[PDB]
Amino acid sequence: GHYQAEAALLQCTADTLADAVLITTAHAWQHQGKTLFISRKTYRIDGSGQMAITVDVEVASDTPHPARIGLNCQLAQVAERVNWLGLGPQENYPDRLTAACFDRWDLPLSDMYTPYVFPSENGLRCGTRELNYGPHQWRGDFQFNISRYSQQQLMETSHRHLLHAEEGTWLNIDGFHMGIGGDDSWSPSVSAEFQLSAGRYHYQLVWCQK
Amino acid sequence: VVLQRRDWENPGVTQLNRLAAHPPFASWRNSEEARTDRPSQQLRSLNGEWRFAWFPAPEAVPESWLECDLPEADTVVVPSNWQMHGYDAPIYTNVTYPITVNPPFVPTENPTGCYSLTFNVDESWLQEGQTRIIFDGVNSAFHLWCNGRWVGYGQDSRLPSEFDLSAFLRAGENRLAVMVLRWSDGSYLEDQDMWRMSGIFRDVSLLHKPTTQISDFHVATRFNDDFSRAVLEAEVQMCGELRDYLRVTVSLWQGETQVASGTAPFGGEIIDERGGYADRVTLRLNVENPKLWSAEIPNLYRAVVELHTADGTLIEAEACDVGFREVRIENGLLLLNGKPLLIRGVNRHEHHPLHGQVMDEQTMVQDILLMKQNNFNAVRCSHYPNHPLWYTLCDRYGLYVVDEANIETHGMVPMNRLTDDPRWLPAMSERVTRMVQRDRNHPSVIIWSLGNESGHGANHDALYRWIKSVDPSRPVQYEGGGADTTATDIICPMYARVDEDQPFPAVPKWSIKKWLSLPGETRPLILCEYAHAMGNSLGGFAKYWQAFRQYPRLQGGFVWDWVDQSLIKYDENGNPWSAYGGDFGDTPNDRQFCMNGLVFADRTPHPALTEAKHQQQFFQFRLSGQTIEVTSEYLFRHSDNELLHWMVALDGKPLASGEVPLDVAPQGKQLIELPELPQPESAGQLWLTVRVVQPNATAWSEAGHISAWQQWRLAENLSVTLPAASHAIPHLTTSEMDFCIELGNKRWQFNRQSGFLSQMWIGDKKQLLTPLRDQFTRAPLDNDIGVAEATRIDPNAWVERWKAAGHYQAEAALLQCTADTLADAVLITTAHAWQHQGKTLFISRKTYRIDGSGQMAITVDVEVASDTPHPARIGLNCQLAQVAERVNWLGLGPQENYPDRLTAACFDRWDLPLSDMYTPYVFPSENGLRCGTRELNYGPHQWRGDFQFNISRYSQQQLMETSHRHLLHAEEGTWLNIDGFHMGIGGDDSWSPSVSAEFQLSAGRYHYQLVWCQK
Ligand SMILES: CC(C)S[C@@H]1O[C@H](CO)[C@H](O)[C@H](O)[C@H]1O
Ligand SMILES: [Mg+2]
Ligand SMILES: [Mg+2]
Ligand code: NA
Ligand code: NA
Ligand code: NA
Ligand code: NA
Ligand code: NA
Repeated sequence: GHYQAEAALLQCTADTLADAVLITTAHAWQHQGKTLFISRKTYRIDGSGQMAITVDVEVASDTPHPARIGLNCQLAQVAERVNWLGLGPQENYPDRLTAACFDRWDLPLSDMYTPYVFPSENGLRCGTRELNYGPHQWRGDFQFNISRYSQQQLMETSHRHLLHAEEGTWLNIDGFHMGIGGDDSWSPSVSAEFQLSAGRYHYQLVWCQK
Repeated sequence: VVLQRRDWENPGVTQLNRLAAHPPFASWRNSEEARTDRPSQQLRSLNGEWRFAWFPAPEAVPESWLECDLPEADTVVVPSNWQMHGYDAPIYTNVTYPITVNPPFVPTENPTGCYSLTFNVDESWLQEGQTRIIFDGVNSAFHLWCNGRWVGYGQDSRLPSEFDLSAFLRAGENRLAVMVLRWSDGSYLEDQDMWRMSGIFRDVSLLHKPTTQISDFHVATRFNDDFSRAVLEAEVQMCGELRDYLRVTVSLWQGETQVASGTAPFGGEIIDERGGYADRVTLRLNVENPKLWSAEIPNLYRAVVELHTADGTLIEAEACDVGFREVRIENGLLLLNGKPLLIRGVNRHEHHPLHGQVMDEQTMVQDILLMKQNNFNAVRCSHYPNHPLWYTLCDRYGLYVVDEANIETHGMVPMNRLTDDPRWLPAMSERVTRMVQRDRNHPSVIIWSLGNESGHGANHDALYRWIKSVDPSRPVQYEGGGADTTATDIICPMYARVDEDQPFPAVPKWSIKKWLSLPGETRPLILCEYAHAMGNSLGGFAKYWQAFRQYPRLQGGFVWDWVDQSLIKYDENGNPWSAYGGDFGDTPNDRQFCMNGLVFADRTPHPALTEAKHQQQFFQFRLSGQTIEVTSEYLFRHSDNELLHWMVALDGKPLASGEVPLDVAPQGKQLIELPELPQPESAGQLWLTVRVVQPNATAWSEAGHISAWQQWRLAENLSVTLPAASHAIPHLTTSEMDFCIELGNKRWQFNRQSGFLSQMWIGDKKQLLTPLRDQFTRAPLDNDIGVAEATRIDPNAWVERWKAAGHYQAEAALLQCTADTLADAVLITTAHAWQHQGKTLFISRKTYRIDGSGQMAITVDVEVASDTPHPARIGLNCQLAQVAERVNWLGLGPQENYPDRLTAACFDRWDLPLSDMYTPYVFPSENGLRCGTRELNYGPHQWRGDFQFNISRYSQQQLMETSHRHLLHAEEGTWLNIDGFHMGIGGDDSWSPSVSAEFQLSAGRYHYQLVWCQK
């Protein structure tokens, strides 16, 4: 039920600190009475206008290891360039990132999408410490992809020529992403060390305007 | 003559007047006594009280000593090492010879043990036949006199030296004088890594043989292809007068049942142009469906060899245990009885903390039972032939033995300097040939070894071929000169790693997986030494066993080693303590390197022994749905003394359990389907534990013995229910110097200058003696330390890297300390930098959240500079004010376990006395860690999270600063170390870094969270 699991809110609080506002949230994803994941977050917005997002995820040990532990949203902005400090410039995944180099990369948005004839998850860049898109900046240690196509649309389209640019830009920022495998393509081929099996995951992001 | 000839400085003289070597003799004059292996009237022990005087050199020994007792002599027990009686110092050196390397010469100051015995001989022994004396082991060389008359001389410390005393003895009282030299030319071939001791350290005996006698016998067993048929072949040689009426009968018995018998007169088949052996005969006995010998089922027959006359008068009988087994290498695999072995082996030195190198039956039995109880099936005699009883015990209890010649020349430069030299071939040959002649009839002996750490020389090639020629029944191995030379049937490296190459010049240690498939290589690979168990070690032991099971030609190895070579010393209070190298004034020495055991010298297990047991299990398990698949790794036996216990528990709370009989054929499978388990009440992780239990007692185990176990995570129910909101609210009291939190009778004190929680109160009582601070270091384990390189200690060693980077000196700089009041909690936020000479090593960022329920949630985020050596641990430490009797935890246990040594540990609720949370390694270090811990309880405290911890009355600082465990003193309160992350311990070897990459703390950023609360 990973594709059908609905978020259930367990907690949502706001606190005022000496120099910041703190939002604390907790969610559970369930399918047929079974809790798959729990997500606990704090958002800390300070006087510099930077939102520090802290995320702790619990994954039920008996659920199939998830494909990613991350956040997504559709941004209103469509900018021409994507600029990042991390592994690049080409698409790279946790078990396919040896060729990528850590540096400052700057590409047109279209280059952040790989036009696989059969549409799928694509365009990820790993080991990224800073992402810049339009007025936004994200900082941390994450994996991301950025395109005009939702995961939902990539999931529902059989050929690439049938894809349509959606309004704005879909951003996927992952603390963790599962390997892609490929030893063969007719059985599970992602090696144990590239499966998301730790049970407890932690990542932190900073969202700001620069 | 004796002082003039200096036979102890001449490698061409290894003995004088010594009798030929042979299998164990008892010279029974009764066949039934021979059959039942009862005592023989013709084999007397001379062990007991002897007279002894120590001298600094053989020149200092008075001539009068030959004729009568020296008044200044003491009465001492023999067998003994004279170092153990305090006459001089035992010396611990590993590689470097304890004497100047100047072969064949030894120091002029050469400790000399003067032994003597006044003993009686029956007149009947002298009126007929031959009376010989047998010295099972004398270290290192000796001259022998009897009644003032010189008899002979002997070398090789580890094989019996026999002399004919018939012409020397008188009826009634006689006196032996034995002059034992500590050093001889023999010493150059005896450079094993062990205490250097000396004396008559094995049994002394008198054997009476008739004049017409069995002088040798060899027993071989050959089989057809399916082992349903065997021929036992016995070659028997006589000495004395040949007469036509002489006969030899060889009978074979299975218990009380005679299986076969054959009689012939003397006279062997034509051998060459000159005829055959008139003084030999070979008997061949047919055996249908023989019960085969193995370590799994040590089936033994008894062979009795009778020398007799035609009319039926017995002259004498000799005898041995026969094991019907075939050892062969075929298609690159070592086979026993047609089946590929998997050697679960250990190296074992003959060591006793009190008696030094003297062995006794009780100790030997204790060792074997402990070995078998821990899933060992094999032992290597490192690095010499053993006390003769060892092989009898291995025959009967079932262990595969590698018999090893007493030749080690480790300290030569280069290592093969003597073994490549034809002048040393004679001395070397005797150590090999006389071992084979003694031990060739033991079924437990399955492999011959040419010695240890003596490079590869042409003398090895000669002696390798000599063995293949005289005994085709057993493979020959030898590790020297690169582990895969022409002198070995088996690739037998020491401390070759699983996946990592160590490409040393000339003698590389390839990864074992890679070694097998090197171009042209076909041989089986069995490590003669691996998993160096020095102190807190056996990290990565699981990695060897995964490879052993996966690769057919990786057929296992021998752990280094069985037992810590510590010795007992006594202080002023007369209290015994465990001593290592240097502790006797011995210098140069190699300190604690004599202690590499899976057990302490008194045979108490180290925690690593349980990891060995688990990894060497003879049953493999898989879980699919509700089905458990049990695979037998036994080659010969069915599981006819086994049942499976299973148990399902929710975070330690038993929910369901049961037992199933195991009926698995060798190498076979059994499917066991678990019944539908009741639905669990609450949130938590269900855990399945299986154990294989032996209901019946055996020769080597007691009823209820657990031989195998495995665990799996079953279903997990994540807690979604919010905790009931506590009405109480904590108050923040701000000072210039302190942030203080109060909740009823509870106070938390945060020092605003240091940035740490400096104190906690429950009413009047202080909780802490030292503040709660980050810790990134550990008291170094032996594996962290390594060895001295030369001009300095090896800079590659972990401890050296940590010291150089300033890890042990790093001082916390406070970057931020702030307090905040929340809706229902107080939040303390801190940041620290650890710096050394301007360099920031670690940054720790923390939040402490204290809520109305009285719980403190600590969140720790650590940055580790990528260019600092990877830290030993990421955690917290403090000294608790309280000392409590019990320690209770939900996590991996019950024994000490580390990230690369935790497979043996089980997840459950464990409760131990506090003293059991400390491992008393003779050389103190970080110890007693337990991993995968979700909850820890100690007195009034409870910690929850996902952490590793140790808890003891010793600080890391004290452990780090103390050379010996007996010098440790319990500090006030209790030191607690709670780690989010702990580096592996390694141990593939203990003289270079050996922690695998996946167990190094190299991620750069680390997160962990704890909840501290009262219980
Ligand atoms: C220290 C190494 C260079 S030699 C190393 O020493 C060990 C110490 O227990 C063992 O004696 C090994 O057999 C030997 O190879
Ligand atoms: Mg000599
Ligand atoms: Mg050595
Ligand atoms: Na698709
Ligand atoms: Na194997
Ligand atoms: Na050693
Ligand atoms: Na059974
Ligand atoms: Na120490």
